[PDB]
Amino acid sequence: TYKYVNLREPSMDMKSVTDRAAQTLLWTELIRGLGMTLSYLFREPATINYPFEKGPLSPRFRGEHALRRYPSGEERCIACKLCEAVCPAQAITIEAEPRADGSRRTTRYDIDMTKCIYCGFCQEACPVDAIVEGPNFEFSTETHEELLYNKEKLLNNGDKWEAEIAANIQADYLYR
Amino acid sequence: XXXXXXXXXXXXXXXXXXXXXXXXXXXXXXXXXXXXXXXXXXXXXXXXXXXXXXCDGGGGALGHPRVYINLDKETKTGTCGYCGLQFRQ
Amino acid sequence: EYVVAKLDDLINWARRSSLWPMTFGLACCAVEMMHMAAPRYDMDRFGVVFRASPRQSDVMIVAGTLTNKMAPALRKVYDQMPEPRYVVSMGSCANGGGYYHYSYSVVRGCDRIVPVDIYVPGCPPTAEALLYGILQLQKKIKREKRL
Amino acid sequence: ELLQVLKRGLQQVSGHGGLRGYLRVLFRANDVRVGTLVGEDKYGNKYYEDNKQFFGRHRWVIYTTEMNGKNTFWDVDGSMVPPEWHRWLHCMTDDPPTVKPPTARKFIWTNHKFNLSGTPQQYVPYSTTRKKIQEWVP
Amino acid sequence: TGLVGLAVCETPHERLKILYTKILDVLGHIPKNAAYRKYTEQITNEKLSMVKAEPDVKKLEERLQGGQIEEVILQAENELSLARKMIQWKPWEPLVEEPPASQWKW
Amino acid sequence: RPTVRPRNDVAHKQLSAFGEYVAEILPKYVQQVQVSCFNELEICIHPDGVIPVLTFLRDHSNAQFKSLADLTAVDIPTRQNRFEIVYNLLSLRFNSRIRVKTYTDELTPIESSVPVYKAANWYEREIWDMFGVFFANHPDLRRILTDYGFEGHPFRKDFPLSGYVELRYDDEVKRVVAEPVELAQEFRKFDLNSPWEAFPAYRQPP
Amino acid sequence: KVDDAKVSPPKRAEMKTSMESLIHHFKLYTEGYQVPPGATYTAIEAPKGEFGVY
Amino acid sequence: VKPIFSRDMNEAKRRVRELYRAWYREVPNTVHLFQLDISVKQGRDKVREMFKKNAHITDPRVVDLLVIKGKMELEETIKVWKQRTHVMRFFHETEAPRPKDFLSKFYVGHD
Ligand SMILES: NC(=O)c1ccc[n+]([C@@H]2O[C@H](COP(=O)([O-])OP(=O)(O)OC[C@H]3O[C@@H](n4cnc5c(N)ncnc54)[C@H](OP(=O)(O)O)[C@@H]3O)[C@@H](O)[C@H]2O)c1
Ligand code: SF4
Ligand code: SF4
Ligand code: SF4
Ligand SMILES: [Zn+2]
Repeated sequence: TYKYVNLREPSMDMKSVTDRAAQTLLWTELIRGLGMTLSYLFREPATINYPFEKGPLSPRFRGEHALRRYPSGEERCIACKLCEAVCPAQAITIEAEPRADGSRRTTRYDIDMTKCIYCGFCQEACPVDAIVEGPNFEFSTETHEELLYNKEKLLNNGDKWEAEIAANIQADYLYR
Repeated sequence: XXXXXXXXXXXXXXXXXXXXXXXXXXXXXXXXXXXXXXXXXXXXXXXXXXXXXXCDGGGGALGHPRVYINLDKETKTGTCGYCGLQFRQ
Repeated sequence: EYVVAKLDDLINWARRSSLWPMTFGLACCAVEMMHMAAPRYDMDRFGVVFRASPRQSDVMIVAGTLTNKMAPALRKVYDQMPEPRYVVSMGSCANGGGYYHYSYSVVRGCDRIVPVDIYVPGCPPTAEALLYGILQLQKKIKREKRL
Repeated sequence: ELLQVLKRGLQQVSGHGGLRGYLRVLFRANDVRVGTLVGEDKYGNKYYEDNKQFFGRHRWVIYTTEMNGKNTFWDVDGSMVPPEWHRWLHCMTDDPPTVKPPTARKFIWTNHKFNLSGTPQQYVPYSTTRKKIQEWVP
Repeated sequence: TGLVGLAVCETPHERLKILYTKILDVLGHIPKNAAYRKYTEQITNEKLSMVKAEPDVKKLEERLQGGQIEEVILQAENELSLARKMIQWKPWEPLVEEPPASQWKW
Repeated sequence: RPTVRPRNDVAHKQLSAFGEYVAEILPKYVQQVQVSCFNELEICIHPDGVIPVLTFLRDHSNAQFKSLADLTAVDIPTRQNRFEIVYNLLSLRFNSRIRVKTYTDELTPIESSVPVYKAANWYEREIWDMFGVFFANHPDLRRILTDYGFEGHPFRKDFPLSGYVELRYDDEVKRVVAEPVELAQEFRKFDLNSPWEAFPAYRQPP
Repeated sequence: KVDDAKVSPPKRAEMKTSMESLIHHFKLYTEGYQVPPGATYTAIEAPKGEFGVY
Repeated sequence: VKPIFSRDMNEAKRRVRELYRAWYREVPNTVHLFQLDISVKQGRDKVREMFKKNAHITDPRVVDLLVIKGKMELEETIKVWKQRTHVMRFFHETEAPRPKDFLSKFYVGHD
């Protein structure tokens, strides 16, 4: 398409030479460059202090994993190994056994945070919508053991975020 | 229900004479609230009019694929694959 | 008796005030670590100073992926650090190999090279979540040297 | 023009508290600002909004004094504030106690919990399988 | 006027004519039965006729180049090196090398 | 078709002319097999002469390629001859992409592309690193992506993904970072391969 | 997405009701794509240079 | 012939001899310039045990590739390259190390 970066001799004779020499003799353009930051100082900065103010987000955002449940009790996860095979990090492990009598829903359910690159693939591959990614930021531990999620339990403890998840999924069915 | 000290959740054993469990001593171990699936049986069974009924959690919004359940035998009510909800007649 | 307990908190307040981290550009995480400088989410002169330097810095952030080539390289940096040193493993690669892991070259855990005090789980570790890592570090410093 | 800038600062200090109230928003809080407040949350959380200021900003909000058992006012992280993070805090437009109500299911926890941290009563890993059984008896 | 590349745009005509006449003789030293000589010669003769007909016109440079004479001169400069390497290492004239093992499908 | 087809074949017959033109020279030394599919051309080359093929396409009156830019290699243990070094070439004046392949097992040395192409030497180091193919008359053959204390070649399908030397402890020795420890976490081997043939015409008779 | 459900997974409202959609959802996940065999080279302009995927 | 490699049968043996001298002169030099580590005498014993595992010689093709590799992993010291007593260390420091016996290995129970 061509645009050209080269100026091809801005100075020609007398008048065009002197002003190109004036900027190199003293400064001028450095004083003009000084004025750029000068007005930039006066205008209000966009700063957010975290313990009081919070930054912008979205209805669909992936953070720490938490598995959802039905409104009338019952664990929504059905045990498929579907999310296990899609997982590109292989962070999720699943071994399933029959629950007492009749029902067949999970036994071993570990999601590694040492692994997991956060895709929302396990959210997408799930037909029952068990793992739904909630707006999470707060996670800090002393050990790997405290960081990697155990057999559901702490994932089921996502009830504190499941109220937000139920609100966020209402913006998810028939996507946006 | 709890055995000795640690409480069992979703069918889990604590320790055989305290050998495996040692990490959960200073820090308190996690436990899921009402993980015995008591809320599954707590829900009342709905009466059916047709021979086969379709199940749904709450339309397309809540994650539930549609499964038809047959009702032919009088003894033992039929339940869907996803829910613990039972149907009669 | 009362002066002994209160003076210990004053030394801990000095690290609660300011923490100088190491600028390791060894990751995609490092671009999110550059978002700590980006005005919208700032710990800059709230505690964090981007001057870094291998010797003067108190904190070192291990940003993301580490290979077996960088395993002896990052270890000698840790030895140059002063005695009050805190290591943040920001990113899933730093926690135990987010991706790769089972790969030949990538070192698993980072704790096999350098011990970690604060873990940040996020791949693209959002600057909102990154703000916790420094705030938790300041909160974790409670009591040092009783006798 | 010059007189209106100085008068605006005086109205902010007089509005929120006074002599002791303004010091709480200066020493404990990073930035002092006055506006409309909802004032309906679990524990001692206020959560204010409606202020213009800048794009992607929803007022001071303010951290709670003694949320569950921390008993701290000088230092507090984002462990506080009940289910409202996806509401008026960042994502949604409608306020949690004003327009959009939280759904009840009797499965969610009634009392909000703080971060696990290095303190006791924290996160832990656990075994799941009953393993291969082996027994010998006389 | 100067070209964008490092090669200096020098006003030189018939420079293209010398190099294109030189390469024709090199091709007629060792290969004769080979198709390499039989196909390359008719392209070069077609290009030489355009230079003789058009006197220093930009349209002559636009034919099969369109990046001035400086780019066309580079095409002639490496042509003598390519012809000498083809004459030294026998490949076009002789074909007797062994065939590959029977596998191709993935 | 509206959404099912990507592009209709129109330049396929035009690109097939190249499949004849280079083959009209007809060397057993060079040509062998010419494959053309999906607006692209593929040529495989006899091991004895690779440099004379690369001097061709460079300059040339009919087609001007010049850039012998990107350089790959294929590891496959099905054939009697193992490795397949694949050259990806691009033209700026002509605007076309042609491929140069090697068929030899190349555990025994192969001729280098350094005198023809300047950036080729950096890619040649990678092939010696990952695959273990030595280039004859090469200037500066140095390890890049491999470790300084690494055994074997990291890509070959003969050995596992984890390797032999991978885990690096610190523990007991004050300064020396460990190497001999070999254990890693279990990579779950997926056996997911669908029954029934995927596509017709691709089926080969036994 | 591509309307042909041998490449891209179908809609969430679609898969819950109709049959073929969920079976294709079950097989586009876990199992891959079932790709046609062949070697292909593509390069799309990166602001740094190229991504020559082979 | 095919394929060339570098040397033909007998010539390949003398290339190892030239490689042996270059590496024998570097092990006293890589104590003062590098680190003390273990010993100068023990470092020379590490050389002899390395060539014993490589000692087979059936074809010059295998021998020639070992020379190129030998002028790389043992070259990681001559032109001064960073290792910091972690790379180029061949001997196990933390090895158990296991033994091959039907009484020693079977007591620990492996495979
Ligand atoms: N080379 C030698 O000196 C030598 C020669 C022959 C035998 N040994 C044997 O080898 C051992 C060497 O150990 P070491 O001297 O290296 O150990 P050390 O450096 O003294 O470390 C012991 C640690 O344990 C803690 N500790 C011990 N007793 C405590 C108490 N009553 N209350 C609170 N904290 C206590 C101390 O913490 P605080 O500092 O926080 O209290 C200290 O950090 C000795 O036990 C000795 O019998 C040594
Ligand atoms: S999370 Fe979803 S896809 Fe994974 S096992 Fe549970 S129900 Fe199946
Ligand atoms: S977000 Fe991705 S990496 Fe993490 S568990 Fe889900 S599929 Fe696996
Ligand atoms: S955790 Fe994610 S963002 Fe960080 S280095 Fe690893 S892949 Fe990159
Ligand atoms: Zn149901």
